[PDB]
Amino acid sequence: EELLMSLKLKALYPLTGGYNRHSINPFYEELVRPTEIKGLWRWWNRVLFNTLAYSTKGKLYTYESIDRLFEDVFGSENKKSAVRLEVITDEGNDNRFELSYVELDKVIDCLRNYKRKVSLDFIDNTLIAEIEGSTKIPISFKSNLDIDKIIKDLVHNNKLLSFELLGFKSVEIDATKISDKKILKEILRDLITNYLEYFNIKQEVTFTLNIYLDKSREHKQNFEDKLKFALYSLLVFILLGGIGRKTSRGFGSLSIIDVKCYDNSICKKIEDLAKNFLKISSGNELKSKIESILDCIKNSCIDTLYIENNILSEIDPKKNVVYFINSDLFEVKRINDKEKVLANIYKAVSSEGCCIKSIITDKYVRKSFLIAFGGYRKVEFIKNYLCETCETVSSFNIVDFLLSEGSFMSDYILQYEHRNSLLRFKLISDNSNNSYLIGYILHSSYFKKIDIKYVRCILEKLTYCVI
Amino acid sequence: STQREYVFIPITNSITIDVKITIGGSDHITNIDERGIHNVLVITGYAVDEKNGRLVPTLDPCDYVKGILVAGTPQQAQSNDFLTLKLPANKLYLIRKKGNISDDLKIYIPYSSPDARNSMKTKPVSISDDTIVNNIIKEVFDKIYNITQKEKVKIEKVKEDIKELFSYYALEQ
Amino acid sequence: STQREYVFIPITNSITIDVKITIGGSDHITNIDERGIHNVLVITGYAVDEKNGRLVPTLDPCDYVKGILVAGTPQQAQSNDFLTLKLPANKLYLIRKKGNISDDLKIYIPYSSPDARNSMKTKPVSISDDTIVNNIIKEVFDKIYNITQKEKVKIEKVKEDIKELFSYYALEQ
Amino acid sequence: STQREYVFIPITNSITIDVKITIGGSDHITNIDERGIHNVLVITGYAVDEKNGRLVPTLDPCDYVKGILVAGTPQQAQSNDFLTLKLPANKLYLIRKKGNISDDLKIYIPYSSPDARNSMKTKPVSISDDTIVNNIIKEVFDKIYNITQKEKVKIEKVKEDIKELFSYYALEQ
Amino acid sequence: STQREYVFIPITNSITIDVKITIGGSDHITNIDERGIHNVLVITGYAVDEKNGRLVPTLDPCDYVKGILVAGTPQQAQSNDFLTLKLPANKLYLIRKKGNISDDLKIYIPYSSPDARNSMKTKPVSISDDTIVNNIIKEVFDKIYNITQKEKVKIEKVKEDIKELFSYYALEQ
Amino acid sequence: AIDFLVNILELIKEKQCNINLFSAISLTSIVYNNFGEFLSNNQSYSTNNPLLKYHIIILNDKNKTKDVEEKRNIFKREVAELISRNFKLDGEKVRNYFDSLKEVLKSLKYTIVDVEITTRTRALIGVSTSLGKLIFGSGISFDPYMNLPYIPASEIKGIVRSYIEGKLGEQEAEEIFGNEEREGNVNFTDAYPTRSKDFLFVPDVITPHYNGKKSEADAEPRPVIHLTIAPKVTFRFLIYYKREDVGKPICDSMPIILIRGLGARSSVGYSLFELRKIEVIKAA
Repeated sequence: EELLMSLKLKALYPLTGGYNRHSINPFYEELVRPTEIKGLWRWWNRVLFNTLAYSTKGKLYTYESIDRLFEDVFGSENKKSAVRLEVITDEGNDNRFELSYVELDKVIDCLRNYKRKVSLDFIDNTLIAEIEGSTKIPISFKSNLDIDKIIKDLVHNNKLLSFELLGFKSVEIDATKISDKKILKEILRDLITNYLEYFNIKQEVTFTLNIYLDKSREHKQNFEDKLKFALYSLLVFILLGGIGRKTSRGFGSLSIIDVKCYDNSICKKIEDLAKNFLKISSGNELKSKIESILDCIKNSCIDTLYIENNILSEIDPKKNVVYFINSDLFEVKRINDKEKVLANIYKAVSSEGCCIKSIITDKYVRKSFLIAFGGYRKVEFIKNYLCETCETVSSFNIVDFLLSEGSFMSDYILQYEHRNSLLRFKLISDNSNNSYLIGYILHSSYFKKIDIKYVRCILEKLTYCVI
Repeated sequence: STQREYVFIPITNSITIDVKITIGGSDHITNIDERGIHNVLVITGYAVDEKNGRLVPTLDPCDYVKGILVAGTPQQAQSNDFLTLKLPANKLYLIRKKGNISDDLKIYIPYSSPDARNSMKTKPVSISDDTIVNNIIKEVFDKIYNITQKEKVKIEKVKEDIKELFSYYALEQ
Repeated sequence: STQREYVFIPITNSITIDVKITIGGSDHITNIDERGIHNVLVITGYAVDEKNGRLVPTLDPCDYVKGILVAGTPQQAQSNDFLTLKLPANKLYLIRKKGNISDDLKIYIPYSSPDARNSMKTKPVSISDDTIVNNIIKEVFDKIYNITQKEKVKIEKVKEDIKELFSYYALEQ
Repeated sequence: STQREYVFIPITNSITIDVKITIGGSDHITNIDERGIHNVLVITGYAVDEKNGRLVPTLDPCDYVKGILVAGTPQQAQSNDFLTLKLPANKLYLIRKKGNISDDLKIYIPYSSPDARNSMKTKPVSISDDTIVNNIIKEVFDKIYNITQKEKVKIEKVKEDIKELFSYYALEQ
Repeated sequence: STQREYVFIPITNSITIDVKITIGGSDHITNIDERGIHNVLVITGYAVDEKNGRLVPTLDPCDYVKGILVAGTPQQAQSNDFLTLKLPANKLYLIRKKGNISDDLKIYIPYSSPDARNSMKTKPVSISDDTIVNNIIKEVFDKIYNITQKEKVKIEKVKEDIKELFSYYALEQ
Repeated sequence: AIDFLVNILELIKEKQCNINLFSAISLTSIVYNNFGEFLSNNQSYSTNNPLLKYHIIILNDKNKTKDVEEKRNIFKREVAELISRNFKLDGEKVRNYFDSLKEVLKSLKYTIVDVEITTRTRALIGVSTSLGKLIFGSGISFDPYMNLPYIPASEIKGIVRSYIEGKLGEQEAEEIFGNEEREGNVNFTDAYPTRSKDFLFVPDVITPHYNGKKSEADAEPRPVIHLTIAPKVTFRFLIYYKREDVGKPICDSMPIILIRGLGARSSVGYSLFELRKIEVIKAA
């Protein structure tokens, strides 16, 4: 085993998490999880492979088949991975979260024999334990967590961060039977810690991702072109996605800083496409480079040399959903400052978001556009815009939808809580104090067939309005 | 410049004659909108001097009382014993906010001085005794709210949830 | 049709006079109701030539300027420097749309010519330094909508969201 | 350095002749590599009519028109009815960029009257009717390249890439 | 670039006159940062001396020397009989890795004669005899690092962990 | 007796590091797997058992079942945190064990190599072994009589041999580690932790979304709380042998094989170690 490559990267406002959905816990701090990098690499590899296999053959393969194919580099239950990931960072020493003291002996007395809610809130750098039963108390505390006002108002202004905070700030407490004080101290300190750790949100997180290669898995039949496709998908991932949660909304976005390689015979073109991003002049140049690298997979002097194997399996479009890149819905815009961008992305994906009530300007139509794209919505007509066989005014026709009759795609689009957002957003930079939002829309294998540049009009109206 | 007026809501029988703002000017910050009761004010840290119902300043961050908010100065022959103050009109610790604020108002508080005569013992006594929930229909909102009993059929809710909505701390001297 | 035209909003000292008819009746499309500017008509593929204030056509959709709608006429001694066009009522590009419009458009934009000798470069210019924006209200947001402070109290929301939403690019010459 | 010209690729006839110097220094921005058409440029916001169709400024960001580039002056019976401008060459939305640039190229893009008489119309349009291809690929490329029809053994590829790589919006009025 | 000085940690007085620029720059590699020593370099196949004490090449992979890694030169009187070398900053065996080294390095380890006269009979020896620890503490960590007895008071932990962290194989011949 | 059970978390937190962690977790698992029953007015009515805290809190009212399930998820996380903070490492018994064992081996005329290694990343040794398996699903290789996690000598020998036959062929290995016709010439002891920084165990999670899935229409995260070995924990083991030959291949093998994994999930950088110290005591 020896080093394959090493990618000095950088994450922008990442929201990681382990065993407690925060990036910090009483025992260690973990900003970048190599497990998440591996998983997102594999997911982007499947997306990219379906992109290629649908361009060149108009066919789509199940995820199980694709990673069964890539077993010889990514590994499975039958074979150990050949790529060993790493994540190194500054301050990789002891950096846990300690809550030295918290003065809450009073709110306890306010919670005697009362069935009452206890909400938390930062109120002008002072946190308040707002008891819903008409009470507020300025709790005091000390912690090695130095939360700056920048982070506090980043969470307050971003209407999506303030939404995923509804589950780290509030505890219902029933002391009506009886309640000791030493037990409410424990409950409230748990609440305080779950709230405080939510604000460990760093920025400019910079980490060196190493890749080691199992030499013993040398070229058996197609190891080399598989591994090369895998490195290309690693590039695609680093360029379109991010680590952590809410990467479909800009957070955790990644940015190349330096890519030193150590085996050119595997990595030459990869390092080249990487170093092309070390400095980007302006918007459309970056757009051109994104397109050049998206289609270097499809139409350059090498595209594939292994799809001619029958390990794969075609999707059953009545059963399966698969994502893939369209390589034409990739509007880019420069932003000049990143926090307000993230604060505004909520306007671009909210039903009553003032940046969408301007682009579509219709009820029951924004709703359909946001139920089809934009991840799982909570639906309370509209499906008339979501049929398979019915009036196509705005083409949001799902493959196997049928009126007043549920099928697999029907439940999946309306009631399936874990459904990524096709409309995604990326914030990149190139070490020269310039940054370009990248908006795009992955193509799902449940869209019958969409009107591409109509949705592209929508997308560019978004990326121009969302700034 | 513009004013408001906090009207107590204890269980006592002392609502009809303490003020002279039966209409306000033309509005009501606290208003019912057939969903329930909305936008009532909580003043914590101040216990109730029950007789001549007014709030005594306490240091306890845990002593709270509930009431409505309107605009005025009471009785036209008062404000020699109150606490009137002007504020950003957002330091209001309101609940059930189903309205709006003029971004700036002044508030008179019905205030009773401490009168340090002994150790104090405030007592949480949630409002009850539905004879009181009916005389706070008679004496309170049949007069303060010329909209009460004349617009909604939903008086039963604005009489039954009152048990939950309001409370106070009686010191009981 | 209802004839109109377009004005920009930079930090620039060039916003003196570019219109004769300001009302043309009692209708505008960029109406205001306690939410700041509505129906901001956005154009892209252009920049501003703020010194000699005019919109210079470059050919990159990264560049753009966002101004408002004025229903009238720019000195009628134009077309030596402007662009006129009628639209089918949704070839526009709004910000915080209010509703449907009157099927007809006529907008004149302050335009400039290339003078292509210098390698002109576009740069982002954000509305900042709310002192100059106080002057902006004093010069380009008092007389055009004088109904403000006579129908709207929210003369603060306007400067806040001008600070936030109105941004543009320039030529740096 | 030298100056380029931008030539639209529409369906119908506005294409009599638009070149005088089609040699440049050594070769043009657009090129062929027996793989496709590189350095294709697309213009947004400006549409093109089929009757004397030069790029006319519309108001929609979603309105776009494509076309390629060659270095030289158009037929020198002209140069009062286009857009002549030097852009820093990082300001053009190219398609399939092959290589480098040369620091503020100059462009010739044709211009047409805004047509302030009638409302703008627009319907998307791409190429079809293969003789359209077999005409445009020789009325220009042969007029452009000295190596076309010299190494041309990929003509089927380099036309079925035009099949999709070009599109625009015709007014059709 | 950043040329490094590997000053191994022996028990004799060979760390007095060996360097010219012991200052380096803003970054060393071996650290003392409120946790103990960091990024200590371990080498194998080499055994120090103690009379003109430097590394002599040997091929027993059980021989090994540890030391510090700081930016410097070999006194400019040597590097004619030393080991200068350039490593890609991942083929260096750093015990107690804190961060990452800077993608390439220039190391000067003292490389004495192979001693073809005698025979190699390497003998393992560690660091003890607390005064032999403290004197080289005053000689190395006080000089190279502005940290010690200026940034730290608790370097007694360093005293008690150098006597075990560092060791080597030597000859005493 | 059930009273040993409903009072076992108190025991973990008060008897910390002096309780039998194997039996402790085994008995805790009974509470964990009968949570809904141990909460129905069977908290032993004490005040320092974590079990009535799950009677103060309300997480749902439209479902007692969901109430119990969310409380149980919280309780699993809290058990992980309890074990990790309370069960610390006291490595004096291990230092004595290894010193005495090394003296025994010096008597038997072996040549001992005492190796000290340090965890750099949260390690996972024995992830399929039973410890916390009945709560977490994962486990740690735990010696219930030293009351510690340990690295088996078989695992270390297998990894060293895999490397040696990697870079010296499949024959010099069998020359050193023997085969079905010769005994090996190198002996390995288990490795035990002798000194940590703050913690010995540490909670962690793993949340497969797509592993073993067909499409996006069946994707779902399933988060797996478990325990790992904290960073900066120092293990030590011995290596003894009678011939002087095998001293050479093991020495140079030690620093190299450690920087790459020594446990589970090395592929995503978990069981990465660090040669802290090596030392060779020759006998005769």
